[PDB]
Amino acid sequence: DISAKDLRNIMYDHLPGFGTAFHQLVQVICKLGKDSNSLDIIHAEFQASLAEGDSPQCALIQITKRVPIFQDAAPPVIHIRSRGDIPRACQKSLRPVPPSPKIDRGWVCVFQLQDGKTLGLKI
Ligand SMILES: Cc1ccc(N2C(=O)C(O)=C(C(=O)c3ccccc3)[C@@H]2c2cc(Br)cs2)cc1C(=O)O
Repeated sequence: DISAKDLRNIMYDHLPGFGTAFHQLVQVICKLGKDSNSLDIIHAEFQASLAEGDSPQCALIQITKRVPIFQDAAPPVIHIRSRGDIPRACQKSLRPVPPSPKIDRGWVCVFQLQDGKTLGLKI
């Protein structure tokens, strides 16, 4: 049975660069997937999408649209100390949080900084 660490590694092995917004999306898909016992269907959708010729980036997005735990779901909140805890390759993807962010519309997560600042990571 696939673990969350295993799934993260499989997905990472298909992504170019490191610490990009897509890497963070893998983290969120894996966390939310573990918590909803859905790692197997997520892995299956990921592989099916690649097998059809989709880019791995499109495969990750398709998961947010096809797997029901992500459908019309709010992005998870992740508490951090400062913007420095976010990878360099994510920095330009950080945005002010809109009123009703949804994962399946590209809002991967919401970082909540110690001093109260809040930033959404957008794909
Ligand atoms: C199954 C799983 C997947 C990923 C993680 N994460 C980590 O251990 C971790 O460090 C995660 C991050 O994405 C992260 C990114 C930047 C700064 C801090 C955390 C990341 C998180 C995803 C979400 Br949604 C909340 S934390 C944790 C778990 C877990 O079981 O604790």
